[PDB]
Amino acid sequence: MRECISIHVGQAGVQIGNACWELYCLEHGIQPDGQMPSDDSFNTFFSETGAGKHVPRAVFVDLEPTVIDEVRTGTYRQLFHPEQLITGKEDAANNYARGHYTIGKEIIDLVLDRIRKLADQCTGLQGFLVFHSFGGGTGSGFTSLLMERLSVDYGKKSKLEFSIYPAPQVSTAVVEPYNSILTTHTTLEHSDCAFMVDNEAIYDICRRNLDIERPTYTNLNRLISQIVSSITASLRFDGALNVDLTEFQTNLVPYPRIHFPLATYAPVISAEKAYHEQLSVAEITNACFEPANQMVKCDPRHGKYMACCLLYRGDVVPKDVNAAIATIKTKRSIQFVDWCPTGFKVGINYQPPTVVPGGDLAKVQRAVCMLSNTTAIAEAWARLDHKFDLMYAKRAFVHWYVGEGMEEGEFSEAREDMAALEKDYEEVGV
Amino acid sequence: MRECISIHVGQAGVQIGNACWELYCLEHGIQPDGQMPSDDSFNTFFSETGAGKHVPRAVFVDLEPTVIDEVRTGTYRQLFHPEQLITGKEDAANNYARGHYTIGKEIIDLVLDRIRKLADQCTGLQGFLVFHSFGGGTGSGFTSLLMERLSVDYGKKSKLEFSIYPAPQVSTAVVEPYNSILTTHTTLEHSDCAFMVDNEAIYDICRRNLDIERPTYTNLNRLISQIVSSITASLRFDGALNVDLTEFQTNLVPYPRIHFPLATYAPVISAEKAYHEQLSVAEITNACFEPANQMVKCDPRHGKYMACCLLYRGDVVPKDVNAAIATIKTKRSIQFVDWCPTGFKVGINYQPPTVVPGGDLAKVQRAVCMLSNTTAIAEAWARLDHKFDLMYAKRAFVHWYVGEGMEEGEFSEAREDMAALEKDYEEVGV
Amino acid sequence: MREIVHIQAGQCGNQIGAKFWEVISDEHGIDPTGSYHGDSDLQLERINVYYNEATGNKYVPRAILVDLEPGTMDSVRSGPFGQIFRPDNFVFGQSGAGNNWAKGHYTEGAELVDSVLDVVRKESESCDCLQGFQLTHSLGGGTGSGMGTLLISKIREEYPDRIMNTFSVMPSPKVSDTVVEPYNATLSVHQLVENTDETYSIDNEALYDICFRTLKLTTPTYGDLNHLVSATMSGVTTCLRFPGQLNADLRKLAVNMVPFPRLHFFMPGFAPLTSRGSQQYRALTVPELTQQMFDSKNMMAACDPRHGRYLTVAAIFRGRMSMKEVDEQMLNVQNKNSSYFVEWIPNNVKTAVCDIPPRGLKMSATFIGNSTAIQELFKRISEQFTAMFRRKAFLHWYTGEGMDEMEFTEAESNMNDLVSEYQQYQ
Amino acid sequence: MREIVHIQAGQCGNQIGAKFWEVISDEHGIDPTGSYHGDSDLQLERINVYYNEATGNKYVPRAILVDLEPGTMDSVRSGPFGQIFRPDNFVFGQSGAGNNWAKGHYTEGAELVDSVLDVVRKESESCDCLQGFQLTHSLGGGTGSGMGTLLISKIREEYPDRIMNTFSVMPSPKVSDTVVEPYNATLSVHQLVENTDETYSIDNEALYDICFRTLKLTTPTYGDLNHLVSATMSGVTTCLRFPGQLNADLRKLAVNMVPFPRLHFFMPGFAPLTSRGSQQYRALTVPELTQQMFDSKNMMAACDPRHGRYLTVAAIFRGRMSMKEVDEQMLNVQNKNSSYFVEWIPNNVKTAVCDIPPRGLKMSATFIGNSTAIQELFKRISEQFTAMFRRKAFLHWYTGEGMDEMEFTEAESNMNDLVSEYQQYQ
Ligand SMILES: CC(=O)O[C@H]1C(=O)[C@@]2(C)[C@H]([C@H](OC(=O)c3ccccc3)[C@]3(O)C[C@H](OC(=O)[C@H](O)[C@@H](NC(=O)c4ccccc4)c4ccccc4)C(C)=C1C3(C)C)[C@]1(OC(C)=O)CO[C@@H]1C[C@@H]2O
Ligand SMILES: CC(=O)O[C@H]1C(=O)[C@@]2(C)[C@H]([C@H](OC(=O)c3ccccc3)[C@]3(O)C[C@H](OC(=O)[C@H](O)[C@@H](NC(=O)c4ccccc4)c4ccccc4)C(C)=C1C3(C)C)[C@]1(OC(C)=O)CO[C@@H]1C[C@@H]2O
Ligand SMILES: Nc1nc2c(ncn2[C@@H]2O[C@H](COP(=O)(O)OP(=O)(O)OP(=O)(O)O)[C@@H](O)[C@H]2O)c(=O)[nH]1
Ligand SMILES: Nc1nc2c(ncn2[C@@H]2O[C@H](COP(=O)(O)OP(=O)(O)OP(=O)(O)O)[C@@H](O)[C@H]2O)c(=O)[nH]1
Ligand SMILES: Nc1nc2c(ncn2[C@@H]2O[C@H](COP(=O)(O)OP(=O)(O)O)[C@@H](O)[C@H]2O)c(=O)[nH]1
Ligand SMILES: Nc1nc2c(ncn2[C@@H]2O[C@H](COP(=O)(O)OP(=O)(O)O)[C@@H](O)[C@H]2O)c(=O)[nH]1
Ligand SMILES: [Mg+2]
Ligand SMILES: [Mg+2]
Repeated sequence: MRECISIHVGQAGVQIGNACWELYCLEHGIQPDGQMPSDDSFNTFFSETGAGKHVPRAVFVDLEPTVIDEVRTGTYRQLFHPEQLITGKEDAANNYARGHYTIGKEIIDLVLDRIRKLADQCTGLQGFLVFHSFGGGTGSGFTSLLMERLSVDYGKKSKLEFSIYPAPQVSTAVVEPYNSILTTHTTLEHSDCAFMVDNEAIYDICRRNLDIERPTYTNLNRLISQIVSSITASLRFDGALNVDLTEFQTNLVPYPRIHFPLATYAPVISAEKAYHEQLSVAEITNACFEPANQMVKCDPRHGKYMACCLLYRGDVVPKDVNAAIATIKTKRSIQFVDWCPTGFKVGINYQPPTVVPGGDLAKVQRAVCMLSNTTAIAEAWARLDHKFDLMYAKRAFVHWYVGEGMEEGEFSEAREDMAALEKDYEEVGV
Repeated sequence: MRECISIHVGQAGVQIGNACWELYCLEHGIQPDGQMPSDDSFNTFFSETGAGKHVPRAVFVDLEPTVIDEVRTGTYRQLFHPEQLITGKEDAANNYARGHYTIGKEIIDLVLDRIRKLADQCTGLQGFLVFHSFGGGTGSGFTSLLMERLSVDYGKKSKLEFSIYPAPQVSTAVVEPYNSILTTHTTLEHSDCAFMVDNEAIYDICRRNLDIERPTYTNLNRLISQIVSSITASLRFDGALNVDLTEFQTNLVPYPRIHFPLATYAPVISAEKAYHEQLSVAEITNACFEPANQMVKCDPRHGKYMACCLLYRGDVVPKDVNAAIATIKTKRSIQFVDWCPTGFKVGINYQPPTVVPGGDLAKVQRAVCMLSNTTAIAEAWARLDHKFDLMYAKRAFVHWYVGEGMEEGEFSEAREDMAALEKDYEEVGV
Repeated sequence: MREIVHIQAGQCGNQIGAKFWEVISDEHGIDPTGSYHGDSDLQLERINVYYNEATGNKYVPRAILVDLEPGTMDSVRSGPFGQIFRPDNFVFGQSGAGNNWAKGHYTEGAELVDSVLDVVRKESESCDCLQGFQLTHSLGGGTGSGMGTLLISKIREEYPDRIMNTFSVMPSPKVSDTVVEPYNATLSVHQLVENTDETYSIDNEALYDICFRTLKLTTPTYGDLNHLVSATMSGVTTCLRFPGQLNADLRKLAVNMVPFPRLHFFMPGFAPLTSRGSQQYRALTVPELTQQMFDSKNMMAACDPRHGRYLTVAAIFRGRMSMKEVDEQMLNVQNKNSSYFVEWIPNNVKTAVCDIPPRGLKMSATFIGNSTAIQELFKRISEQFTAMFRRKAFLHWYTGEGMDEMEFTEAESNMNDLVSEYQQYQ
Repeated sequence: MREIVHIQAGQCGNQIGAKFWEVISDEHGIDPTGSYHGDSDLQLERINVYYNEATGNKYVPRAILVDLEPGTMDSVRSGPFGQIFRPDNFVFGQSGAGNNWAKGHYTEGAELVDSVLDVVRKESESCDCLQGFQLTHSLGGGTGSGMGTLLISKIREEYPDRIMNTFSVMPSPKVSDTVVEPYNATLSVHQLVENTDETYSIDNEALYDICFRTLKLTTPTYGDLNHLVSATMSGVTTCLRFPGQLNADLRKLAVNMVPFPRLHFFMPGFAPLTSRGSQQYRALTVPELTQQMFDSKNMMAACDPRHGRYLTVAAIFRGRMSMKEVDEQMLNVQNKNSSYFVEWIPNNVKTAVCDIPPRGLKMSATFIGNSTAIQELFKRISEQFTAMFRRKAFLHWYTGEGMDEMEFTEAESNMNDLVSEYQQYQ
């Protein structure tokens, strides 16, 4: 019942998985060895065997072994099914071309084989939670190949998309927009609701809120895990208003192509800071709409809200939710599209947030998960399109994509598709 | 009651016997000396004397002594009746010719003499379990001479055939197809149900499932022994649905000449792997039809199933068998011939599988023996016929067969017979 | 003897119906295990109205629990009185409706309607003389509004003559918790008007207004709103479970309360209502009950009656009281406030009195009203529908279920027709 | 006095008959060693019906255990009540039938029919007044279907006037465990229709459906299906072993239950049936027994009666009850469901009531039905036969036993003839 198969592609995907399962084993009380010391709250994410062992339903796919066989050496080496974590021989070279045609071709058939052997025990499979990065070669090419076959083998099943998106300023590779643009066909055609992750915005989040001067990506991971667990909170624990994963995405999506909502989490706050605040429902409600708390470097005040979903968890009373949202609709600075004078979807869960012992996040009795679609997010693509022009105008690095079996015009279809998406997110704002 | 005389011909036959009896003495609890420390469960395979000694009803026949007098030196030197294990003076030279006319002629009369002195104590003799290899000189020629006389002296008794069949790529001798083709008359005319064994497919099995990089043939043997014991499981132990050896072969055989079923065993799994799986009846049922688990390098998905026999053993409930076979008939990828919409024969036994202490196989509470006839297995002969042409087109090595008393045209009758068999297994698939 | 068969739809419906079961089990003195523990025999004669007699003198309520998710069934069975219910009436699917009316009415609930019908039919044949079906559900979301209307239509089809009364909690603008409520409400009232003989409209906002501005609760939870609903739930059927001087069962109300067949969405209310620290000071006399009863603050919907005219009002009083003051208040209310009651129909009040008051109460009053002002919620639902209808949002999640545009158009047209009839007589 | 001689054929037959022997030994209060241990004398007067009086006041059942393998004999003799049986009636071969009907009917069972006949004849001459033979066997495989029909034909030949009732577990498509069942079923029913006065059709799938969807057993084993069979096994012969107000022995059923001589394959059922945690809540009154009894879920074959018309139904009730409600339910069932019963024959029910209920039960009801819907299993068996008949598989294992093609053709023709007669009156 209510099972979800999590897919982890690329270095970013596999390591964000390492952090997510680190959070899940703690919140559901499983040791790193898979045992339960002493409700079926784990059936959503973990499978059970006769010996009392919790086996996650997850696949780690990387075209290179270093990160995954590092996982084979870490504390979670025995938690995972060893041959459901698949390693390739040749890295993706930050190239969508080989990852989509050349190197992922020989390995994808085993990946779908393991997906099938994960699906056949799920009696109530709810959806898919695939993790990757746009800029990475694996997270672009292999995901592009994989959602294609998943959409024809599991067409009815929902496919939530949690992807890591490049920053306006911070970047790790010059070819990142090339990988990002050929991913856009996958999210538009073979995804049901995509969640985009910006590293620089959350860098600002941890700089300002967590007061930590020197966090790593592991600190980024130990909050992406919270956002995904909060999205999955209603499926695993009891709540006064439990939101089904299908109910969720029906509430987000106004049109089949408009399914790209922003995400924010509250309260992101350090342990030294949690003490001096009462941390009411109202202020965590007010903090979410603050542009200084957005996960993507775009100003919501530059845009218009279409769908709003209040995913509260912990000791939160729905009356306080109504009182907060009355204030939210009271201010004019937050102007919603003329589509939704009802505005808000409310979801409340009884489980307080679970704290990572090595994390930088404080223990708070209340936590809220904010997921909202808005027209302001097109700016996060409005710099990437001008960016892609700035390389494609000479055919900057295409000889590699051409040399690995990509048609030259696939870039033309790519920027045509992103232009279509950018237009689609502008007409709905009128 | 329910006795079976096991025949072991050639090096492969005698050594697979050494492994089988190694398994049988452990599962029935007999020491290598033949004694019982402390039900008539052993009467199917072992004879009893007054002093409390278990004497196997088996013959080791090899035209050369090295392997058998090695058995005379091993831990089982005292288990066997010394002059029921027969040794020749001249090896078979991988040649069917001498083994069928020249060197086996002087020794076969003693072999049938010992077979008679093994038959005369069997009050309820059920059938024969003869082991050999197609490619070997002894396993071809001497078996060809022996089934001929057994079919006229024990015509009513069933003769199960467990033979080791060459691989599409892996081979140990150049003359192997020559020996294999002159064996085909024996299986068609003087055998009731033949079980073919491919070394390369099971090499892949032990490479993928057992995780062992460096097994020997002894690892091959310590699973052929399991397959034969599982086939004989119902005759020796109690079960809710015990399948008689005649009942078995009546369920396999649609026509007198179509009696060549494939075999697979589940769960083939290493000790480190047995822990993390619950290992339900369904998954061992699903694993058997997977082409990556077939004992012969042929794709069942390339062919059509005629008869299906579910030989479960251990802690298996028949309801779970019905639930599994409902799923099996649910998928379309497994298409059975229009002969058998009933599809499946079910056999359940209460004895869990017995583990070899030095083996590479894990201890599992449940085990299933899969035996099925299909039209896809003709491909395993569809490369051997083109193979035999590739030698016979010059008369490649016939001067030896001619020089040892074989008619030149016996090759012509041989490939005519294999062509007849190949046709026979194609018309039934319509 | 006038058996009444209860059906729960949606999480809202089954939890408020479960708390209603708790309340009337206390009124009838029924142990949580189902055994009888009441004090007087008066709790015992009309047990057959709500409960089935079984072995061991234990009593099982005649309730059918319907949902599309097992989680709500898990909560209700693990609730205070989960064990008293029938294991067979827990009829439920696995995949939820996702607040989709089309899912519940065509795909998700259509497969379970067969499994609910075979239970409701056996419950009805278990009855000696069936009177009707009291169904609890929510107009919000796609479970209660979706499958509830379908099975209501089915039971109306096969039971054409029995009383059909439904208590419906319905969406609201300021305390809306789901985006897609107006679609659900418009597609639900379409069937509610055509099939139901009786519908009680309940709005959450006025329940909140009651619990703050009258009950003075600092933290009234959702169960307190369930309690406010269950008070009138028990009140409306008091007369056919207990003796009283003026007996008025459901059809007694019906013949007096709905002038034209389609004007059957009504206004519930209950008295007395006090805070914890103010009940000590209040004089609970019947005239004061009346002055509290027709207050716009005592009602359970945002539709203020001063914006319309009452067609018919039902005041089912309860307790050991005489009745001349009952008549004098029921005439004074409609005389001094004759501008709020249709003068063209003179005596707008139906009076019923019961002899046994609620446990812990010396007296009680239950309010049922037909006001033309109830169109406030209907026209507002239609306006919000238009704000999400006129140019096509969210329709792919309905049309993907086989739903079609023209049926949405007819549903909106029927909302407009209803608000037209209710403004006609104002 | 109306002695009844039991014969077991096949492993299915002898194990279910052994568990039947266990059940009715508990009902008659017989110790596992064979001594009497019952409480009332009512268990004692009709001991002669099933058991033989012997020295020491111990009682040996009149059962003949027939098989072609010694393993089943070994299991039954080592079973809970193995010691009570006659060592002489363990008549058995050594080589099994291999699920071959021809083997059992021509070669393997023909040599043992002489050794079974000399035992059944001595058992019959040991009787004071023989009434019939109750034979348990399986239509699946070649032992129960194979030799069972042969010896049934022999006993019918030499006992032409005695009642012949057989309880036959018969093959099914989805819970089939053997490939060659349809041949066996077609070659068995050929003799069953011509010789047997009575045949009870039992299908394993509906036994599974009972144990999951009514009994709520998570792991109901094969012995639980044996128990479900043995319940009706004991019920059908209750009237001639115990007093009751309406006595109806086997021939009482026969004269009422089979309108034309060949329409004698019937529908067994038993009530009450509850899960462990639901018997505590159920009211075991006779009307509820009836509403459970004609349910399509209570039956023991996949043939849904709503796909046909009942010719005759037998309801042998048991326990200290009056009977006006018995008549009223037996008329209400055939009146409100008159579309499911042949209107052309008005009173389709035979009513029998016994005074002593089963041990631990205050009352019980046993269902026997003649529905035209029972052709569902017959035509499906014929269709599966055709899928393995029309172009020659598996026939070498029959024709090697002296079996011939034209007899298979006549067997299929007779299945078609039967399904024709049972569709004729639908
Ligand atoms: C000490 C004392 O006098 O306190 C009273 C009481 O009269 C007050 C405080 C009660 C009290 O009710 C509440 O506090 C309340 C809270 C949320 C929502 C609704 C009620 C009381 O709990 C409620 C309870 O009422 C009943 O028992 C009725 O029979 C009622 N049943 C229940 O309320 C009930 C409670 C728990 C479990 C099951 C039933 C009822 C009303 C209509 C129809 C059928 C039954 C009574 C007399 C009291 C307390 C205990 C404080 C009130 O309740 C009712 C329904 O009469 C709230 O306003 C009224 C009147 C009073 O102020
Ligand atoms: C405590 C209590 O009330 O439990 C009862 C009981 O009534 C229940 C649980 C019993 C119980 O039966 C089962 O659990 C069962 C399991 C698999 C297959 C069949 C039955 C009971 O075992 C069965 C047993 O019934 C009898 O003893 C009858 O005489 C029956 N004989 C046997 O079942 C039997 C059991 C063991 C050994 C020998 C006989 C019988 C029925 C028809 C004709 C002749 C005899 C009774 C009353 C009970 C228990 C003990 C729980 C039920 O059994 C019968 C046959 O009435 C199952 O549904 C019915 C009714 C009830 O739910
Ligand atoms: N937020 C966040 N982003 C990450 C993390 N790890 C990698 N990324 C993103 O991944 C992008 C580059 O992709 P890669 O590092 O090459 O990883 P990959 O997806 O496996 O791609 P390949 O190495 O080519 O196979 C960077 O721009 C980062 O934004 C992480 O831990 N947190
Ligand atoms: N699977 C398996 N095959 C074996 C084994 N031993 C021998 N064979 C097969 O035997 C074939 C060759 O036959 P030989 O090794 O010559 O044995 P032989 O049957 O005694 O023949 P001769 O030596 O000529 O008398 C090889 O191709 C192998 O496939 C074994 O232990 N396991
Ligand atoms: N008065 C009241 N309202 C509730 C309660 N629980 C939920 N609600 C509201 O009523 C609406 C009904 O929608 P819902 O029942 O969830 O839709 P469904 O799941 O399709 O049946 C929701 O939007 C809630 O905000 C309750 O206990 N009492
Ligand atoms: N209801 C029921 N069915 C059984 C039982 N045991 C076996 N069966 C099924 O009934 C069929 C009867 O065939 P079988 O008796 O084995 O053939 P036989 O050996 O020739 O008598 C088998 O295919 C089994 O699947 C049992 O205890 N109860
Ligand atoms: Mg990488
Ligand atoms: Mg050799």
